[PDB]
Order: sequence, then C-alpha cells, then structure tokens
Amino acid sequence: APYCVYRGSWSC
Amino acid sequence: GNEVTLLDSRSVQGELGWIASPLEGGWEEVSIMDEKNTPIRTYQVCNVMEPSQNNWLRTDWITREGAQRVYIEIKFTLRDCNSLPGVMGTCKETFNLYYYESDNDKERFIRENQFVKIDTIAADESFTQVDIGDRIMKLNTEIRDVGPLSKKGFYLAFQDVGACIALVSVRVFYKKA
Repeated sequence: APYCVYRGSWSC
Repeated sequence: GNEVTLLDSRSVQGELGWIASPLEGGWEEVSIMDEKNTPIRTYQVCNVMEPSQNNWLRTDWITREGAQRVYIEIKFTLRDCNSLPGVMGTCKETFNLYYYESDNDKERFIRENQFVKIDTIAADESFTQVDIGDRIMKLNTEIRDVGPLSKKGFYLAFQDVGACIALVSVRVFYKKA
C-alpha cells in the first residue's frame, strides 16, 4: 500500500 | 507558438498503461477527478516505510520527429519526509529521470543500465497551480532538456528510490525553430 495517495490533495 | 508536443500525459485517451517495474507495489496509475469529472492520469509511489526501493516507470516510445533537442516538463508533488509519521532511514525527497535512445518503438524490457540519467529531480523553487474545481493543485514544475538526439525516438524512465511522489503531468516537446 502507498502510505499516502494524492487525489488533488495528499491523503495519508 | 513554436513549441510542438511529442507527449502530453494530460491529453491522452484512456489509461496511460506505461511500463512499471515492479508491475505492482511500485509505481501505479491514479486518476485525479477534475471539475467536469474527467480523469487526470497520474503515477505515484509512496513506499517510504520499506527500505531499498528501486521502482521504475517508463513511457511508451516517443518519436523525436526532426528534433535534436527536446524539453521535458514535469509537474509533480512530493510529500516531505518530515510530514509522514513513522521512522524512515531511507525516505527521499527526489526521483531520478532517465532517457534511452532507440529506433525500436516496441521494446518490452529495457534494462536499467541502458538508461541515461538526465537529472535528480527535487522540489526546487518553481511551481504551477492547476485549478481543478474543489481544489487547486499547487505542484512543482521542473523542465530539463536533452540532446543532441540521433535515433528515431526515445523512452523516458522515472526511478523512485523511496520518495512519496505523485507525477501529475509529463509534457515532452521541442522547439520548431
């Protein structure tokens, strides 16, 4: 899994 | 005006389908949905907790048309190692950018060592803002150039070695001029 995912804004 | 796009991830139809190695767990496609509900196709990886990352992503074969010199403009966003909770002796705040010159437009596995490093790419001073409705992506904009190129086209590779990175736009072009 990625620790965070950017969907327009970071998101951890 | 006098710029001429050879690649723009932003205007591509359907998934990019670029080659990643590893195929899973490394670089992965992520759609950011804009105001009219249309995907912006990104690549991201954020294995900051695991050591010795070495994740590659390569574009499809890109022609250079007549051009000896091409300009690569990357719009990215990094997450600082400070900002992510947890211990991380190997976390990074850069990725590497490589190119490989080829006459073949359908190579399946290019070895890492045929790749020629253009630069290590960090968040520097430069940025862009992209209004996508609910949010405004503030992103880094880096531009590098490469040449002189001689073969028909080329491939671009991006190497991650433990960053939390979202590649939002890759444009390639040359100057008709």
